[PDB]
This record gives sequence, structure tokens and C-alpha cells, in this order.
Amino acid sequence: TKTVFHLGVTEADLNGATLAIIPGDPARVQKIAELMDNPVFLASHREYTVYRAELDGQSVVVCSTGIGGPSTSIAVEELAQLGVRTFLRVGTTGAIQPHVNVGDMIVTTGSVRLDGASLHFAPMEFPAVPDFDVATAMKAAAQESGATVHMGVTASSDTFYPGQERYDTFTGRVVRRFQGSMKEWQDMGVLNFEMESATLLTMCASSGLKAGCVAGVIINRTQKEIPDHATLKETEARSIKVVVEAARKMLK
Amino acid sequence: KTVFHLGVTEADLNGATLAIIPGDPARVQKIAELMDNPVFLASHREYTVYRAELDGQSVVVCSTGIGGPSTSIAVEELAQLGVRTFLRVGTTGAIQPHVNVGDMIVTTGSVRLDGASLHFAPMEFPAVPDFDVATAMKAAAQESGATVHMGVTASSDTFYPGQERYDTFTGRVVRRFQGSMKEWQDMGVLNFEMESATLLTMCASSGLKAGCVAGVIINRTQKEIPETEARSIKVVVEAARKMLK
Amino acid sequence: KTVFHLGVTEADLNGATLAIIPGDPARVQKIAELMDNPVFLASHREYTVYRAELDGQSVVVCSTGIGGPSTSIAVEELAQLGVRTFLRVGTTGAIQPHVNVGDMIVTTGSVRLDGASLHFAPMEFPAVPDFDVATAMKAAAQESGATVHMGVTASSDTFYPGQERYDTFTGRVVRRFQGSMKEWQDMGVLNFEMESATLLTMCASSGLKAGCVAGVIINRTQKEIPDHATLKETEARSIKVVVEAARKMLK
Amino acid sequence: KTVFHLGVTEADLNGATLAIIPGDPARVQKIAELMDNPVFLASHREYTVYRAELDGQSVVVCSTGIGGPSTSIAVEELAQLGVRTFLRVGTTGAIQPHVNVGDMIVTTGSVRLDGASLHFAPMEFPAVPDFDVATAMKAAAQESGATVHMGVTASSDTFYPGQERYDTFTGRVVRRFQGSMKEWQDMGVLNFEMESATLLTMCASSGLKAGCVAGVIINRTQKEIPETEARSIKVVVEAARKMLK
Amino acid sequence: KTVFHLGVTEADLNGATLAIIPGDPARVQKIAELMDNPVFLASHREYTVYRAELDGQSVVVCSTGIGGPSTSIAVEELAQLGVRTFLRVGTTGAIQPHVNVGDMIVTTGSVRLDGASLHFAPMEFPAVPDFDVATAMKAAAQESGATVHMGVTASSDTFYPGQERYDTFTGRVVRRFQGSMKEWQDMGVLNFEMESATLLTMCASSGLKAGCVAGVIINRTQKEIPDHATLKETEARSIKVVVEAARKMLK
Amino acid sequence: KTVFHLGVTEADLNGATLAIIPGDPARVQKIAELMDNPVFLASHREYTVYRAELDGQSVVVCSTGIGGPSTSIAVEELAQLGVRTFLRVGTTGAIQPHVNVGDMIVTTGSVRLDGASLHFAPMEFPAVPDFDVATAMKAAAQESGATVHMGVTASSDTFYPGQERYDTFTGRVVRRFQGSMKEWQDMGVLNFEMESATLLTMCASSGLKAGCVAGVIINRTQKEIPDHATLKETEARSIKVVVEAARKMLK
Ligand SMILES: Cc1cn([C@H]2C[C@H](O)[C@@H](CO)O2)c(=O)[nH]c1=O
Ligand SMILES: Cc1cn([C@H]2C[C@H](O)[C@@H](CO)O2)c(=O)[nH]c1=O
Ligand SMILES: Cc1cn([C@H]2C[C@H](O)[C@@H](CO)O2)c(=O)[nH]c1=O
Ligand SMILES: Cc1cn([C@H]2C[C@H](O)[C@@H](CO)O2)c(=O)[nH]c1=O
Ligand SMILES: Cc1cn([C@H]2C[C@H](O)[C@@H](CO)O2)c(=O)[nH]c1=O
Ligand SMILES: Cc1cn([C@H]2C[C@H](O)[C@@H](CO)O2)c(=O)[nH]c1=O
Ligand SMILES: [Cl-]
Ligand SMILES: [Cl-]
Ligand SMILES: [Cl-]
Ligand SMILES: [Cl-]
Ligand SMILES: [Cl-]
Ligand SMILES: [Cl-]
Ligand SMILES: [Cl-]
Ligand SMILES: [Cl-]
Ligand SMILES: [Mg+2]
Ligand SMILES: [Mg+2]
Ligand SMILES: [Mg+2]
Ligand SMILES: [Mg+2]
Ligand SMILES: [Mg+2]
Ligand SMILES: [Mg+2]
Ligand SMILES: [Mg+2]
Ligand code: NA
Ligand code: NA
Ligand code: NA
Repeated sequence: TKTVFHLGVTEADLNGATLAIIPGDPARVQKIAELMDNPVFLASHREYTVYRAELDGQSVVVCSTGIGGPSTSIAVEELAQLGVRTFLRVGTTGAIQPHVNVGDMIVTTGSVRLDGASLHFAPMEFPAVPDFDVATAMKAAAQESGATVHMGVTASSDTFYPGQERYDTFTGRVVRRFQGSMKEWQDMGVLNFEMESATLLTMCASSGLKAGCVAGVIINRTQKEIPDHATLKETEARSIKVVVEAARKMLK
Repeated sequence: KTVFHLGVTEADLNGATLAIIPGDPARVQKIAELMDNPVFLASHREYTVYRAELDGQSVVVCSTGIGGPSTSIAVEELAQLGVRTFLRVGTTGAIQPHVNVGDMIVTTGSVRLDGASLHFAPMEFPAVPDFDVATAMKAAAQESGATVHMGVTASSDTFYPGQERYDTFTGRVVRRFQGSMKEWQDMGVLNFEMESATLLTMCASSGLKAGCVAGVIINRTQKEIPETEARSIKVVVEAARKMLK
Repeated sequence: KTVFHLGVTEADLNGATLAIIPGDPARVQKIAELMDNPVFLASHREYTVYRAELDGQSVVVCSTGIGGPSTSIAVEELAQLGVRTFLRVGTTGAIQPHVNVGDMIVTTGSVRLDGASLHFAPMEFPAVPDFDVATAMKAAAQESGATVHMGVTASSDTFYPGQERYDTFTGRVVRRFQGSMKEWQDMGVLNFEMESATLLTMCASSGLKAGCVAGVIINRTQKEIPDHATLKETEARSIKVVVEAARKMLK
Repeated sequence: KTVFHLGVTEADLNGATLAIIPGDPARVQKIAELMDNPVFLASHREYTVYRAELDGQSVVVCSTGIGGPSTSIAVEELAQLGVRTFLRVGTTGAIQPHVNVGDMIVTTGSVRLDGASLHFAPMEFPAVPDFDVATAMKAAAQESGATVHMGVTASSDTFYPGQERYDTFTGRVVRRFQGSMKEWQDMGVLNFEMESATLLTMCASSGLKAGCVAGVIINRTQKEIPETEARSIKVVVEAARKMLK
Repeated sequence: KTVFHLGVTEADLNGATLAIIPGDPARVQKIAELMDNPVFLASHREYTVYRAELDGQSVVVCSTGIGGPSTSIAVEELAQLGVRTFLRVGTTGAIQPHVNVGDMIVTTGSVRLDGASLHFAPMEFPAVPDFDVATAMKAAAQESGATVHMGVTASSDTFYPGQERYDTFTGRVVRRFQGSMKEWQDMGVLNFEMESATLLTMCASSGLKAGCVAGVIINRTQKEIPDHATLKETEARSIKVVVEAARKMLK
Repeated sequence: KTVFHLGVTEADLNGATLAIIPGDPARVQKIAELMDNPVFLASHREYTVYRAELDGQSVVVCSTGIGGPSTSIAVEELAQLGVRTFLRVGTTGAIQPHVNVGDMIVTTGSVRLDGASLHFAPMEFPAVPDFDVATAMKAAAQESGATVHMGVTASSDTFYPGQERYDTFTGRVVRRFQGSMKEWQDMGVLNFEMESATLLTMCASSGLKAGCVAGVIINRTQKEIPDHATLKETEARSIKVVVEAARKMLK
């Protein structure tokens, strides 16, 4: 009966939803919801915009997370309090491998925990791993969209800048831990950087929740060509089509 | 002349070198309107950005979202655009029985229960505010008539297990955080929030001046889950006034 | 042309690029004989090596011994000899009440309670299998009629304190591991073994494809002493499964 | 009721709740004589203890020896005897080019390159001074006419490799500390000393007020191997005066 | 009365309280036959176990396999069966230019580059031998005419990256271990092997006496390919030495 | 040069390459006077420095103060002046019931509960004595007639919480140290002091020879007060022992 503190929704508001799609950007919430039936705005507070919709007759929540594990952890927790058990993350990513192209899609098979919030759920030795059904559904949905799909490891960083070894910054400095790190992850086969998967996957895998992450590649750190506008727009649309279809696969 | 997330240019800031950085995008306009000629600049994601004038000087107000990661983006991008001083305001849960709802806390150092701070400095580095900003915040807070506590803040990457909340879906907390609230209480830590460790470490190690003031809206010795906010933002604007040179 | 420990050459492998890597040297022949033309290659230390053919393709079977360190040597040396895909089968103790003796587990990620994984990637790197291998193992395991669990495996450098066993010489468990079985249980961890963290981390960070499948021999919430016929049936099914998983991985 | 190391009783302190804690036992009498009625109490090991009176109030002066471990014993045992406020004075090497020999530094937070701080709080906890003490030290240092810097201090369990000195027997520095001076410099750290991390962490986590002020006697951008000390103790006594009320 | 892996019972050990624990199963019989009435007890996995008699006292010889994890099992199960003293002999690669191939090393402490030691004691605990065992080993080593070095051994969960070997499948060494051989050299570390940290930490924290002696088979500052006659001489001497160290311990 | 803290020159040491390093400045003269021609060299801060002659050879006696940090300065500066061997003597609290006040402990390895050791070697590195110094100290200690224990010492940067003392101002002990005394006791640790981890790690990683010997004057497990005579005898015996250990180290 309670209204969760941050998301401002009740369990009844979710109309029985046990699955949530959790993009990063609040603006993307409506966009995902309208790919389903009967999208209804529930609430917007802070970075959390929440809609409900229906997919093959089943209630689905779409809720933005904001950037980063901390804000993601709140949304996932409060949704879980309200009965959500499956969380499908969709979000943009920078690829770091030359073979991954802008417009491709990555389904994370495990995340490098370059975050802090994951540690609030499990010690570092615990794997930031998706639920296998979710990863499988995301792969299938991504392939069916016509996308080129990569399964692999994602580096999930609490920062956009030094943790992704960006030097074009105010200080131009990167702390010792992250100096040379992009090359190290590249050499280790890591596909991409984003900022939420380690927290999400660790939290869920250690809490009896099913989670997975799919991402559209919007830049490649190894390509000094500017991503074409059309490809990006197409990638935006494809990513959310894919996550909704992955949700469909998870429901039945 | 652009930044990746904030959607504003250096020109948009009209020479501002100080930012007030609340967490909640909805607080941005409220803070801006406490100043002169507030102007909406941009809103994208958790980042709503206004400018206003305070004693004739441009000040930026920019929300951070919850947590170190989104905060770190805002601070970096504001710094790219010339901002050098960052005044954090927000709400907080006190963990000391003598710190009351409505009191204000000015953080003298943060327990780094975050990940992003480590992306700027190793854990041994202190998450401490710039002394002038802390001084200005204490003065603004005290001058307002508030009851003000200076001290250590536990700054957590989570709202729930890292602040040892149990009224949660799993109802459990990982080993590291079991008993942690009592430990911080024993150690004299005043309060929990989610951004100061990142902000203070990032800034103290990057030649930026930062500080945090917080309004206490719950006492965790009383209960787990929750006018103070209005008073806090008046205080931070006065702190900004004191920082203006 | 030579490796330091395995005592086999690239030529001995006859072009094999896939290895099945059980823990027990005695299991190697058993696995090899599920395939065509099994040939004993070498046995040195804990490394017994056979080759066989699966649908006309050479497959190597090589034991790892117990633990990440000896596993890491075998994987490295096999990789030097051209092996790129590693299918681990091994016995395991389940820790979840709902995971029954005789069930099978395919590891989706390992809790890195080992040291050797850190020699390949820092702790934040996930000990996760190659998705194709995990998919092949799940399919093989399910097709066999087994009850199959996908999930997290706690992978320990010890059998005793790191798996929170107290019935030991000292009866002591270091602080780090006191209460750890309950913690992993609460976190949904399915089982304990002693090699997957090393194997999965090493491979995932080295451009090698790896996965682990295991037959549940005991459940820690029940008894430590397995029933002989049950164990035998589980072990036989597990090696049939890993061979079919290899079949699925063949190109 | 005589503490294990310091060789004094609570009665010996005549109600003092403030201590000045230099490192060198020889400085103890020198600080004490800046106050009224200095009396020698005890000398054992590196711990020389005097009492004196400052504006009518009893103050203890107690040396710490070099390093967190010996400092921790002195602070603990003084605290057992009623001391609640600890003012550290000492010498320091600056690592910033703009900080000059003769300048003073008031530590706003310490990089915890020590071990004893961890015996009081985990590394995440900030080695930060009490704000009142830091404020009093700044004011006292300024009023002496000293050039004063507020900022972060790297506090090392060694004088040599932990301060990245190479003119040593081995001439080498362990991986952790190779390039560390430059890293701290880049992060805006002002100086190196050896006690503040322990002192500040211990006190901040134990309900004790502490701060550190230091006279710069060498600039490490200039050389490795090293009036400043006279003025420094004047300043710390004046900071003590400000703390009393 | 039984154990989980070694396949021997307390009765099988005939009251032995001392074990010689080589790494290689094939070395077990070679050690046992230097004593009286050697008898094969069991061979399961990497664990080959013999008993013999030394000056009228039963001694067990039990291989460990490679690595701390398999070693920890052997030590634990032997301790369950009454063994209290563990003498490790094994081959090693020296990293100091002044330590020659054919020299012997008695470990005075190990750099804990392993994971299993942490399952017995946190990292700050010293991986230290029992002083009587180290003393006996030094004496035995010296009496054999060997050139003997007492000092620190780096004990790695891997043979390859943890010993900073680059001539590998990936040719990569994780950041932690890049430059590590030079660091250990500069710190006076004598040699690398893969079990002593686990063994010494486990034993020193569990009321068991342990020590490690090793013959230098290669020097990393020289060549990786040992000369056969030199290697054979060194290995023969090492097992003679460890049996004499056992004699000294049992006196 | 005159070293910065110790205030002595190389010439002042008259060729000494061995130092006895007690903690307490007041103990320096007492040790020096057990030898021939004791000469006061300097006193600054916690560093009182004497020279004396032992069998015609110059020996330095230099106090360290309490704790690794001040110890590290003294060892470094003496090493700059040619000192290569460092014999630590002091008193200690035992934590094992079988260790009696008046017994002596020679440290075979230290639990690194300090910070300064990390400034010389990472935590994995063992805080272990030079074998010759430990051997000499054991011999000197046993020849004195004392009961001598060889074993692990817990070396703490604090006297209070790091030794799990609760009779303190806050009565609080941080999580890391709660239950730690029982843990070290169960791991066979003999005693607590506050310098050995730093000293041993520093020296063992820097090509310096060091060891520690200590007289037991308190036992944390015994609720009886040791009498004056015993304590006096123990203090005197400890320094007689360290000087005899120095004699044994002279070349
Ligand atoms: C392009 C890119 C996006 N992201 C994530 C961060 C934000 O959440 C979002 C937009 O930048 O996508 C990265 O983390 N790294 C990248 O290189
Ligand atoms: C009331 C309260 C707020 N906060 C902070 C974190 C977020 O920035 C914001 C909303 O929860 O306030 C806490 O961290 N803990 C609390 O108990
Ligand atoms: C039954 C069982 C096996 N194992 C693994 C370890 C060895 O690799 C092998 C033999 O015990 O199986 C465990 O790790 N835990 C268990 O509970
Ligand atoms: C000059 C100087 C002093 N100190 C401090 C530590 C001791 O407390 C004291 C003696 O060196 O002064 C440093 O740590 N570094 C320095 O460079
Ligand atoms: C020669 C050599 C052996 N060893 C150990 C590992 C194995 O246990 C055994 C065989 O290689 O000896 C090393 O660890 N490093 C070496 O350089
Ligand atoms: C009695 C005792 C002494 N010590 C050491 C610390 C000092 O160096 C010296 C005096 O207390 O002896 C301990 O560390 N613990 C003890 O229990
Ligand atoms: Cl998004
Ligand atoms: Cl806010
Ligand atoms: Cl409340
Ligand atoms: Cl097996
Ligand atoms: Cl001083
Ligand atoms: Cl200078
Ligand atoms: Cl061997
Ligand atoms: Cl002493
Ligand atoms: Mg660098
Ligand atoms: Mg618990
Ligand atoms: Mg059941
Ligand atoms: Mg069942
Ligand atoms: Mg030579
Ligand atoms: Mg030679
Ligand atoms: Mg506790
Ligand atoms: Na956010
Ligand atoms: Na001292
Ligand atoms: Na093995």
C-alpha cells in the first residue's frame, strides 16, 4: 500500500508488473512504453520517470535509472519492493574494440565492477553476471532486429571520465589505477564501457532478481570517425525495439 | 565549446565560476529564483541547469542526480566550462540521536562509501571540503539561525544497504555493511548521504573548491524512511554569497 | 613445439582446438572413450591427456588436477598448442536446498575465491563463461534429461575453510570465511568447486572460450557422503553432457 | 590510575582537557614555558609531559615521538586522563612549489599513508581535523604574521620511501610509492609528515578534537634532506588559547 | 578414520606424524624408497601416498599436485590422520643471479602470491616455516654438499603470469605482475615456486610444523631449458636431503 | 654526512656494521655497558645512540622509539652509515597460556598489523628475520637458560585497539580488530609488540639482516601479576641475550 520513497509509485500502480525495462534517460521511458500497449505515465521524480504498459496482455514497468549505479540501485530496489523481479537494462555505450561498430549491439555477459554500489550487495569476488534467460532473450531479440550482436564483458565505471580513461578533461589527469586501463580492458577482450551494469547485475544476481543489459553502440573509442546521424537515430530506435522484444521473450 | 551531458556552453554560464549543485532537478529553479534574473539554460537527463546573478555575479545552479557517478559528470563538465567552486546542498539522514530533523550539517570530511571517489584519488586520500567553502557554509548556516553540526558524513553509493536499511526487498545487508550504522554512530559520524565522498574527493584532488551542506530530514535512530529543504537552499545561496570574490 | 608440463606437442593434438578438461586424471579416459578413436597421449603429474574424435574433429581431453594453479598451467599449455575452447566438467557440492544431488549446474559466473584468477585479471573482472559454451552446456545438459541450474558458482582455493567446512583438523575457519556459506546461499550461489574462477577469468581475459558444467555429487545442506550408485549415474551423465556440449561447439 | 606509558595520573593534569602534542620531547618544555606555571610531570621513552596554565586553564604538553604508533599511545592515555582536545604542532616538508620554508600549514585532511589510523577506522573514513581546532590554528597562524596554507597533508608511516626519498641506503622505493610525490602534488597535497593521519583519524572517530599545524622546513621540489620552530610553537599555544573558553 | 581425497586411513599411516610432501606424484616412490619398508598406500588424483620407516618411525610421503589448493587438501587430510610435520621438497626456478642451477634453497618465508593462504590467515600473517624444520633442512642440505641459500621464496598461484613469464599464449602479464620479477629480485627474493605460501601459512596458523626445501632447476636470469644430467643430480640430491631433514626432525 | 635524525656520522660508529636496537632510549646505555668501552654518541628525540666494543668489534646501540615509523628511520639512517645487521630486543606481552613471564620469544615471522612495512614491500611479502640472526638469537636465548619460544609475533601499530585492548577511553575496537586476539591465539601467535613487522619487512627486502628477541613480562591470558624480581631478571636477561646474540653474529 506504501508509496516508495523515490519512485513515488505504489504496488497497485504497477498493475501486477513483474518485469521492468530500465533505461538510463528519463526521456526514453515514454519512448519505450509506447512500443507496448496502453502506456500510462505513473510518476516522475528526480531522474525517475515511471510508466506502465502492457505487453502481450501483461503489465510491464518502464523506469529510468539516471546515470550510475547509485541511482540505478534505488530504482531497482523500490521496484522490487513493489513486486518487480526481472529488470532489463537498455542504454548507450562506447565500444572499445575495433571489431564492434557504431550501431552494433552488445549484450553483457559479465561486467567489470569499476563501480562502488555493486560492493553494497556483494563483495568484489562475486561476478557481475546477468540472468542467463535474460541474456539469452536479449541476444535473440537483438539478432532478430537485424543488428550485429556481441556477447561479452562490459566495463562498468562509476565515472564517465577518468574511469573510462578519458584525458580530455579539466585536469587532464587520470589516477594511477586507471592509467593504461583502456588498453588493459581492450587486451582482455572487454567490449564496451557504460556506467550501470556492474551495480545492476551484481545487485540482482545476489538478490534473487533477474537482470540483463543490452546496449546500442553509439561511439567506438578506437575509431576516429564521427558516427553518422542516421545510424545513431536508427540505433536509438533499434535498442528499444530490441529490449521490448527481449521483455516479450521473458514474459513468455 | 560544448560538453557531453549538461547541454550548456561556457557562454551560457556568463562567466560563472561558482555552481550550486543540488541533487534533485526540481530544486534547481527553486535555488535559482532565490537569486537575481534566473535563466533556464538546459534540462537533459538528471541535469537541469540555470544561471542567476548573485550580487552582480553569475552563478550556475545544476542538478547532479543521485550518486557520485552522475555528480562526477556534472562537476567535470561544469569545470570544463570554467566553474571552480561547487556548493552541494541536499537532504540527509542523521545517525546521531542529538542531530534533529531540521538541523543542518556541514561536512568536514566524508566516509568514502562510494566508488567514484576512487576514480580520482586512492582511498587513503581524504574526502574533505575546501576550507573556505566549509567556513562559508558554516557561517551561512549559523547566520540563518539554524542548528548546525560540523562533522563527518558517511557517503554511500546506495540508499538502502550502504545506509544499513533493512526494510527492503531482500531485508538483508552484505557483510561489509552489517552493523555499519552503529559503527559510524560510534565513530561520531553525523549523517548519511550519497554524493559528498565523490564530490569532495574529486574536487580536493582536482584543484576545485567544494563543500556540502545538508538539511536533516530523518533521524535514523528513529526510523528508516522519511521547512528543511527551503531553509537549506537559502543557506547554500548565502554560502555562495560568502564565496563570491 | 613443446610445453613445460603437459608432455604433449601440437602434432599430438591432431589439430584439436577444443579441450574437455575434467579435474580427475581418471576421468580423462572415460571422457575420451565417449568419442571416436580415443588415444592416450601422455600422463605426467595431474595431467593425463587423451585425444579423440568427435564428428570427425580432434578433441583433446586433459585433466587439470584440483585448483586454479594446476588448471591454469593446463589451459595455458593447451592454448600454446592451439586449443581455443575449454569445456570444464567437474564434481561439485551444491549449497542451495532446491538444487538436488544428481542435478546439473552450468556456471554463469564464478565467485572468485581463488588466487590464480587475479594473475590474469584484477578482482573486478567477471569470472564468466563464454556465452556460446554456456549455451551449449545448458542445451546438452537439458537435452540429456537432467535437471539443470544456471547460476553462480563459488570457486574456492580450498576445499575446507573456503567452503566453510568445520569438520577439520583445527575446526577453525578464518574470519573471511566464517558465515560465508550462508552468505553465498542468501546471494543465490548454487555450488562450490575449486577451478572455475581461475578457468573462467583466465579464458575470458585471454581470448579463449570456456564454460563449466558440473554434476551435483553432494548437497551441503544434506550429507557429505554420497551414495555410490547415485554418484556414478551423475558422473556418467555429466561426461555424456560435456561431450555433447563439445559436439555443439564444433564448427 | 597511572597510564601505562606516560607515567602521569589524572590528578597530575590538574583538570586539563587540552593537550599540545609536539613530536620531539625537547620541544615540550619549550611549549610549556610559553604558558604560565609550567611544571614537569614525567619523562619516559619519547614521552615528556608538562602541565602549564593558559588563561587560568590547565593545559598539558606531551611529546608523541615520531609516527602514528607512538602518537596513538600518547593520545589514548591522555584521553584516559580527561584530555579531549589535541593540538599537534610539528615540522613538515612541503611538496608544492608555492609553499615556502617558514610557511605554516594547517591540515584540513590527511592522506592516510599510515597504519595506525586503520586501527581506529577503516580507510574510507576521513582523516580530518575538528573544524574548531583547524579554524583556531588558521587564525593563530595568520595572527603570527605567518603565511598559512590550508589543505591536504600526506601522512606517512615512513620518512624515507613513503615520502618518496631516494637518497637512501637502497635508493629505491616500493611500487606503491614510486611516483607518489608527483601524484600527491598533482592532487594538490601540500606537505608530508608522519602523524596527522593517525592523530586525526583516531580523534575524529573517538570523540576527541584534534588538529595539526606544521612549519615548513624544506620544500621537496628543491631537495630531499632538511624562526620556523619558534613561531610554530607560539602559533600552537595561541591556537590552544582560542580553543579554551 | 577416512578422508575425502587421499584414500588412506589413519591405520594406513602406522602412527606417522611426519609427511614428506613433494609436488610430483612420481616423486613419491622415489622418496619412499630412500627409507625402510616403503609401501604404496593409494593413488587418487594428484595424490600418491606411500608409507615408509625412518629410524624405526613411520613416515608418510604424499604428493600435493601443483598449487596451494591441492596442497591444502593433502595437508589437511594428512593432519586429520595425525600428521603434524610437513616437509616440502620441490623444484624451483631461482631469480637471483648469485643462486646457481643446482643450488638448494630453504625457504625462510614466502611471498604470498597465492589465494589459498588467505583461506587460513589474512595476508598480514607471515608465510613462515617452523624453525626446527627450516633448521633441519638447512643442515641436511649443507651436509649433502650442496650450496644452500636461506631466504624468501615467491610463491605463485600461476606458473606463467605470476612468475612474469611472457613467452605465453597471450604474451601478456596483468598489471600486478608486470615488473614483478625485478621487484622481487631487488627485494632479495630467491626463487619462485607454487605451494610454499599456502603450505607455510596453513601450517603456521594451524599448529602444524612445515618447511620447504628446493633444488634449483633453472635460473630465470639464464635459461628456461634445464640440462638433463644437472637436473637429475639436483633432483636426486633434493630427495636425499629432505629425507635427512626428516631424520633430523624425528630424532 | 651527519644523518638527519640520529645525529651521528659514519666515523662515529667506528666501523660498526651491527646495531642492537631497543625501543626505549634509556635502555641504550644499559645495553652498551654490557660491552666494552661504551661511548655515548648522541641523543635526539627517541634516538639515543651509543657505541661499544664486543670482542674488539664496534657495535652500535640505538633506540628506535615505539612503532615502525620511528624504527624505520633509525634502521635507515644506521644503514646509510654502514650498519647491516640489526638486533631488536625488547619486552612483549604474550598471548599464549604456555608462554610464561620470563620466557623469551624469538620471532620467526611477524603478522604485519603495521603500516610502515608496506612502505618497503607489499603485504604479501613475509615479515621474516634473517635466518642467521634468528639462529643466533635462539642460541643466545637458550644458552641463557631461559625457556625460548620460536614463533609468530603480531606486530601492531597500536598498543590499544590493534592488540584488542578494551580498557580504553572509548572502550571501542574497530571491526578489523574485534575478536582478533582470539584469532591470533588460535593461529598460534605468541605475542604482540609494535615494531617487528616494520623492522623485519624493511630489512628482509633491503638486504639487511634483522631479527627480534623479546623477554615476556606480561601474559594477556594470565590474571596474576608478575613480581618485581622476575620482571627485573627478565629485563636484564633480555639484553644479556641480545648482546650474546650480537657476539654470535660477529665475523
Ligand atoms: C558513449 C558512452 C556512453 N556511456 C554511457 C554513460 C551515460 O550513461 C550514457 C551517455 O554518455 O552512456 C559511457 O559510459 N561511456 C561512453 O563512452
Ligand atoms: C533522507 C536521506 C537522503 N539521502 C540523500 C541521497 C540522495 O541524494 C537524496 C535522496 O535520497 O538524499 C540519503 O542518502 N539518505 C537519507 O536517509
Ligand atoms: C563435493 C565437492 C567437490 N568439490 C570439488 C573440488 C575438487 O575439484 C573435486 C574433489 O573434491 O570436486 C568441491 O570443491 N566441493 C565439494 O563440496
Ligand atoms: C622535514 C620533514 C619532517 N617530517 C616530520 C616527521 C617527524 O614527525 C618529524 C621528523 O622528521 O617531522 C616529515 O615527515 N617529513 C619531512 O620532510
Ligand atoms: C622451474 C620452476 C618450477 N616451478 C614449480 C612449479 C611446479 O610445481 C613445478 C614444475 O614446474 O615446479 C615453478 O613454480 N617455477 C619454476 O620456474
Ligand atoms: C606489554 C606489552 C608491550 N608492548 C610493547 C609496546 C612498546 O613498544 C613496549 C611497551 O609497552 O612494549 C606491546 O606491544 N604489547 C604489550 O602487551
Ligand atoms: Cl538510456
Ligand atoms: Cl536536492
Ligand atoms: Cl525522524
Ligand atoms: Cl572431474
Ligand atoms: Cl616537534
Ligand atoms: Cl628547501
Ligand atoms: Cl616435486
Ligand atoms: Cl626496549
Ligand atoms: Mg602514473
Ligand atoms: Mg554477517
Ligand atoms: Mg527439494
Ligand atoms: Mg531435494
Ligand atoms: Mg655467479
Ligand atoms: Mg652462477
Ligand atoms: Mg563489530
Ligand atoms: Na543519477
Ligand atoms: Na616513536
Ligand atoms: Na593440482
